[PDB]
Amino acid sequence: MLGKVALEEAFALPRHKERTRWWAGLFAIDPDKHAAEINDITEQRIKYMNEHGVGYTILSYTAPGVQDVWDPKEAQALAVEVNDYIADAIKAHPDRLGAFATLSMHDPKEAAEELRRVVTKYGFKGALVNDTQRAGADGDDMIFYDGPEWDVFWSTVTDLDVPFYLHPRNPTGSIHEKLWAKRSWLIGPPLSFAQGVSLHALGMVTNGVFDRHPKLQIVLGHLGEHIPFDMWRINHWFEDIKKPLGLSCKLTIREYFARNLWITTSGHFSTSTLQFCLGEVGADRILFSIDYPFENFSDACTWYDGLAINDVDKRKIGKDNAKKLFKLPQFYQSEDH
Amino acid sequence: MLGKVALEEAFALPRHKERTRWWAGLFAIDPDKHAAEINDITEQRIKYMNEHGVGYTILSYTAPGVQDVWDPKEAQALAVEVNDYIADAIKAHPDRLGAFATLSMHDPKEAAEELRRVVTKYGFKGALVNDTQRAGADGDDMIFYDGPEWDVFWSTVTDLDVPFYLHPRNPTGSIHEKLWAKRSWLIGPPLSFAQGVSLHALGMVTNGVFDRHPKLQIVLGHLGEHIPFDMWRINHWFEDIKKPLGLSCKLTIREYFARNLWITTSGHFSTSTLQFCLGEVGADRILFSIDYPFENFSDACTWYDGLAINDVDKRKIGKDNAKKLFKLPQFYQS
Amino acid sequence: MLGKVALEEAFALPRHKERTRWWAGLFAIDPDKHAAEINDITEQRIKYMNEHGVGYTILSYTAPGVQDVWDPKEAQALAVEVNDYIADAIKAHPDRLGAFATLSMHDPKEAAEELRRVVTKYGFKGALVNDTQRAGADGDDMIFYDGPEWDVFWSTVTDLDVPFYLHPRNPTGSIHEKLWAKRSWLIGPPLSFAQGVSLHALGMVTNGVFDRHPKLQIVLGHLGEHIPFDMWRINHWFEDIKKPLGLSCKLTIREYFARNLWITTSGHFSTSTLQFCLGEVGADRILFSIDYPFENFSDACTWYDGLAINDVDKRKIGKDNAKKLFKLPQFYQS
Amino acid sequence: MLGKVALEEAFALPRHGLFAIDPDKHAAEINDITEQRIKYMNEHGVGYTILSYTAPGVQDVWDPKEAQALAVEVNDYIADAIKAHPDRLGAFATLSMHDPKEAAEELRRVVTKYGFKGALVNDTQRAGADGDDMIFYDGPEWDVFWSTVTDLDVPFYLHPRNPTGSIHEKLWAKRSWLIGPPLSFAQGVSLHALGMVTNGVFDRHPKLQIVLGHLGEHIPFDMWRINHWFEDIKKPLGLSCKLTIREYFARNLWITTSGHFSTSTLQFCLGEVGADRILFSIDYPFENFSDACTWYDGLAINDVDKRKIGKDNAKKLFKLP
Ligand SMILES: O=C(O)c1cc(O)ccc1O
Ligand SMILES: O=C(O)c1cc(O)ccc1O
Ligand SMILES: O=C(O)c1cc(O)ccc1O
Ligand SMILES: [Zn+2]
Ligand SMILES: [Zn+2]
Repeated sequence: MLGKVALEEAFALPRHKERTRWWAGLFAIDPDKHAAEINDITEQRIKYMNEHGVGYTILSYTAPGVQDVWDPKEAQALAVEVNDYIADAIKAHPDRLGAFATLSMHDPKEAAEELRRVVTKYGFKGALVNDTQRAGADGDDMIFYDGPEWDVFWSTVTDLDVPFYLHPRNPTGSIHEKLWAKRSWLIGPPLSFAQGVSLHALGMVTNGVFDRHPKLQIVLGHLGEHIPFDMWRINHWFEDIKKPLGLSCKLTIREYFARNLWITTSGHFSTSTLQFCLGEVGADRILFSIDYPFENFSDACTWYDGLAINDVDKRKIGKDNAKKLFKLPQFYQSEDH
Repeated sequence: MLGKVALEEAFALPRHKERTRWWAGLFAIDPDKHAAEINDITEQRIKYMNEHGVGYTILSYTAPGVQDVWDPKEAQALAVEVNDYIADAIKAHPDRLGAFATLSMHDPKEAAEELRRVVTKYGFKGALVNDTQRAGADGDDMIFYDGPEWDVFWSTVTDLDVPFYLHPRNPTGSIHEKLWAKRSWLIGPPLSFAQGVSLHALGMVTNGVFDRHPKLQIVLGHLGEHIPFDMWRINHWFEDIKKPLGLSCKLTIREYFARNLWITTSGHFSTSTLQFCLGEVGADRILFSIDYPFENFSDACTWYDGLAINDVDKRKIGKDNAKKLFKLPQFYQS
Repeated sequence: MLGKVALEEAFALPRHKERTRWWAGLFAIDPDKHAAEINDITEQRIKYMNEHGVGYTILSYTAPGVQDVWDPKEAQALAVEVNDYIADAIKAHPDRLGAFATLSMHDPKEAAEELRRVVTKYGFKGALVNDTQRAGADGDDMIFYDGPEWDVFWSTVTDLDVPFYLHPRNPTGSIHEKLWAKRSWLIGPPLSFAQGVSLHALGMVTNGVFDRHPKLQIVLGHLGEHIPFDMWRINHWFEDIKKPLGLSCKLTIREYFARNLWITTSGHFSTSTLQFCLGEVGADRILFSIDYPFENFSDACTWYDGLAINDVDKRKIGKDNAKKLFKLPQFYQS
Repeated sequence: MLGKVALEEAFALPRHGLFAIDPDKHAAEINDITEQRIKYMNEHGVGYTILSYTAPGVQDVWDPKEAQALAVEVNDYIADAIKAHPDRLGAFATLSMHDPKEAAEELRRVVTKYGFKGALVNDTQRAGADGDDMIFYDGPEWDVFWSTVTDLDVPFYLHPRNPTGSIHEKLWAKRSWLIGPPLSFAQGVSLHALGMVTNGVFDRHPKLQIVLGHLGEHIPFDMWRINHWFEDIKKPLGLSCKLTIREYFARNLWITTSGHFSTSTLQFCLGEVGADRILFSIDYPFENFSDACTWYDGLAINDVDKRKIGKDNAKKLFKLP
C-alpha cells in the first residue's frame, strides 16, 4: 500500500553525533548506519520512504530527549534548539515530513507556550514527550503531568487541537536494577520493556485529565503499551473496586479509549496482536508507525503491506486515520514513487 | 446498549395462521408462540424492543415467502398484498418500525415496478428476497438474479439507492430430494440456508452484477453465510488462478466486501466469529440483527449488550452503521 | 520448521493424459507444469519437500478420481489399479512418502475389503475419498456414506484404526446443471468444494456415523470446509431446536470436533482463519497440509514456517499431530 | 465444568489492616483454609486449589534470619492447616530467597515432608541494610537452587510483589488509584521472567517449570516484540541464550488466568502461548470464585482446550490424584 503515514520516527541533533553513535553501538549492530540514519532528515530517510510506500512521517526528538535533563533552564533551551532545528531541516518537504514538538515539561506554562510557538509558527502536528520529566537538584525526582497545575498545558493542547504522543523513557531506578538490566540484554530501544508509559497513561485517566480535557488526544506506541491486553483487568479495577471506593473519573476505560487514546504499530509488526486490537481498540483508533531507525522501514512496511485484512481498516490504519488526525496536506502522496 | 437496529425481522400474514403454525412445528420448540409472535406487528414485538434496547427494527416477510410461489400472477399478488399490508400495519410507529419490500422475482421489470412503488409510496428501506424464485410448472426451476436480464432490476435498486437483503430459503423439489431429504436436520440455519445465499451472492459477484451496478448494496445475514471464513481462500483462487483463466469480474472479493456487501449478526451470536470478522470484513460493514422470531430478543440482545469490544465498533455494528445505511432519523431510546 | 507432514497431496496416473491436462487447465495458470507435478511421485516432489522443511507427505489420488466413475466394475478396477500403482511408486522412499487408499464407494463391503487389503499389505495410512460416489447408469446419482448400510465399512475403518479423509469433488449431473453451470467460476475452491464436503460431513454427524463408529476419525481439508465459521450457529440450532424436535445424534457438534473430526490447512494459508480455528477447533485437531500441486509448496511453507504462533501448537499442527494420528515412525527430520 | 484446578489462591497467617470494598469478607476469607474456602470450591465446580502465601510475604523481609524463620513458620502452618483435606487442598512452599542453598533446603524439606506442589515467590527478595537492595535469582550462584527445583520436579510460581519505592512514585500511585493488587500494574515479574531466559536459567536448567499469573503479565501481548528483540537485534549483537522466546515458553513457562477473566484475551493467548500451557486460576480472595468460575464455565471454546486449561493441564503438571 502506497502513501502510508508513520509518526514514531526519531531524529537526533548533529552536534551530538558522537554521543549518538556511541549509544547506537549498545542498541543494535551496524551502529554507523543507524547513527547516520537518526541524524539524517532528507536523504536516506526519504529514500526509504520512497522505496517502501511511505508518503509521510512525523518526526520526534529521540528519547530520552529533553525529559532526561533536570536543570530547567537547560531543558527549555534544548527544546527550543531542537524545535528550531527540525522545523528548518524539514521546511522544503511539507508533503513528506512533519514534526512533533519537543518540550521541556518542567513548568506547565513554559511547556504550553513552546508548544504554541512551534505549532503556530512551524505547523508542528503535536507533542511527543518521553514519559515523566526528570527533575531535582541532581535529577533524582520526576514531574508528572496529571496534577491540576498541568490543566493550563492540556487546555493549550486542546486549543491547538493537536495530539500528544507519550513515548517511553529509560526508567531511572536502582543502581542494582540498571546494572542487572544492562547485563541481562533487556534494556533500551526498541523494546523499552521497563517503560512507565502504560502506568502513566492510566494515571491521566484516573486523575481525570480526560474528564477536564474531553477532547484531548493521547497517542501510545507498541499497540498501546500492553494496555489492550489488560483492558479486562483495568475495567475490572475501575468499575468493581476503585470506583466503589471513591475514584471519580466519569467514563469507563473503554469510553476513554474511544474518545481520547490512539495506539500505533510502533515496533509491533504483529498480525495476531493487531487483529486482537481490532477487537479491543478498533481500526479507527490505530495508527501505522515504524519507530525508525530503531526499526527499519523494510520490516515495518513489508509486514503492513502484506496484511491480509479487510480493505477499509487497512487504509484507515495505513494512512487515512493519520491524514485526518494530523491534518495532512491534500495530494501529499503525489511526492513518492 | 440502547438504540440497536435489527433488520432481519420476520412477519407473516394473519390469514395464513394455520399453515404458519404447521411449518413452525419444524423450526420452533413452541410453534404456537412462534405463530403468535410472527403474526404480531405492534404489541409483543415492540414490547420486546423496549425491554431489550432495540430502538428500531426493519420488518420483512417470512421465508420462503413470495419466493415459494411459482405461478407469476399468484406470486405478484401476494407481494402486493404483503407490501400494502405491512405499510399499513406499521404506520402508527414510524420511530420504531420500518419495512423492506416483499417482491415476486419472476419478472425483472415487474419486480422493479413493485420495488419502486412501495419504496416511493410507503418509504420502505429496501428489498428482502428469500434467495431464488421458484418457477416452472411445478416450481422446480430456480431464478437467480445474476444474469444479464436482471440488469434492469438492479438499476432501479441503485436508482432508489436502497439495499437488497439476500435471505435464505428452504431447499425444495429435486435439489431438496437429492441432497437434504436424507439429512434434513441440516435444512435451515445448520447448513442449507448459508449454502443457498453464498451460492447466490457469489454468483452476483462472479457474474458481474456489482460491476454493472457498482452502487448496489447487498446485505447478508448470519455473519456472511460462511463467506468470510474463506475470504483468504476465495481471494487467492479468484486473483491468482481464476482471473488469469477468464474470470472477468473487475474487483477482488475483498473490494466487493468493502463497497457492495454487508453482513449482519442474525442468528449468529458468536463473539469469536464476530471478532474474526472484525478483521476479515471490518466493523464498518457489520450490522446487528436478530432473526426474530426464529431467535428471541433476549439471546441476541443479551449477547450483544455484553460484547467486550471497543466502544466505537460496538456503536457502529449496533446502530450507527444501520442509521447511515438506511438513513434513519436520529432516535434515542427509553 | 523442519519435519512438516502434509496429507492432502495429490498424484495422478501417467496413463490419464487427457484427464490430467483437462483438470490442470481449470486449476493452474500453467497447466503444463501442473500435469508434470501431479504425475511425479519421487523427483520434483521430494525436491520441494527438502527445500521447504517437509519431512513426510501422504499421497492421494487426484480428484474427482474414482468418485467420478459411475460404473461399479470400472471404478473398482480403477481404485485397485491406483492403490497398486502408488504402493510401488513410493516404495523407494518410505521415510518421506506414504499413501491413502483410493477406493470405489459403490458398495460398502467391496470398499471395506479394498481398504483392508491395502492398509494391511501396503502400509496405507487411511483412506481419502472425493466426496460422494457418482452412481447410476447415466452417472446422475450420488452415494453418501452416512446411512447405516455403510456401518460394515466404517467398522472396517475403525478396526484398522486409520482415518478417512473426505476430499471435495466437482459437482456433477443435475445439481451441477441447476446451481453451478451458470456461475461456474464458483466450482472448486471458491465455494462448491466446501459445500459438498460440509453437507456430507454434517451428514455423518446428524445421521449418526460417529455415534455408531465412535473411534472413527474423519479429516476435512481447507480448515473444515466452512463448518468452524458456524460452530456457534450450528451448535445453537442442534442443541436448542433440532434436538428437541427429533435430531438424535448424542453429542454436541463441538464434541464431534473434539473426538472424531480433524481439519487441515490445505489450500487455506490464512493466518486469521487459522487463529479463529485455534479457538473454535483447537490445535490438537489441526493438521498442516498444502494441497500440492494445486497449491505450491512455497506458498504453503513460507506461510506456515513464518507463523508467529506459540511453539507447542506450531509443532503439533506441523508434524506432531499427524505423527500420532497416522502412527508415523521416526521419518525424515521427525 | 466440574473438577477445576486453581493455583494462585492466597492465605495469610491468622496472627496478622482494611484494604478493599466490603473489606470484612476479604480478611476472613484469606485467613480461612478449610471452611469458607472449601464451601466456595463446592459451589462453583472447583475440585482442588493449591494455596500460596499472600504477597509480598517473605520477599518483603530483608533480614535473613527473620525471613528464614517466617518461611519455615508459614510452611509448617499451612501443611497442618490443610492436612484434613488432601484431595481438595494443596500448597506451594513459602521461601526466603536470600540464600540459594538455604532456600533449596527449605523447598526440599517441605516438598519431602509435606507434599507441597512447588514454590511461589513474590518476585525479587528484599535484602541489604534497611531493605534498599533486592536479590535476583538468574545468576550462576542459584543453579544449586534450580537443580533442587528440577530434581523435585515441581514448578516455581513467579508472583508479583509491591514495586520499589521512590516516595513521589509511591505517593503519585496511591493518589492515582493505580497502587496495589490485584492489578499490581507496576509488576516486575515480566522483566524478571525474561531475565531468566536471557541470563540462561532455562539453558542451565532445561527442565525447570516457571508459572506466571495474569495470563503472563502481558508477555503474550509482547511476544512478537520480544522474539524480534532476541532473534533480530540482541542475538546478532551478542546475546547467547540457546533457544527462542517462543521455544522457552513452550518448554519452561506457564500462564494462569489469575485475575484476568477475559475471553478475548484468552483466545489471544491460544495463539501466543497455547492451551497446553494455560492453567485456570482465580487469585482468591483478591478475586472471588463466582466471577472466576462463572466466566470459565461459560467459555465457548473448543472442548479439548477447555478441559486442559480448567483442570487437565494442572493435573499432569502438578501430578494430582
Ligand atoms: O529506555 C528507553 O525506553 C529508550 C527508548 C528510546 O526510544 C530511546 C532510548 C531509550 O533509552
Ligand atoms: O539506558 C541505558 O542505561 C542503556 C545502557 C546500555 O548499556 C545499553 C542500552 C541502554 O538503553
Ligand atoms: O430459521 C428458520 O428456521 C427459518 C425457517 C424459514 O422457513 C424461514 C426463515 C427462517 O429463519
Ligand atoms: Zn521512536
Ligand atoms: Zn429470517
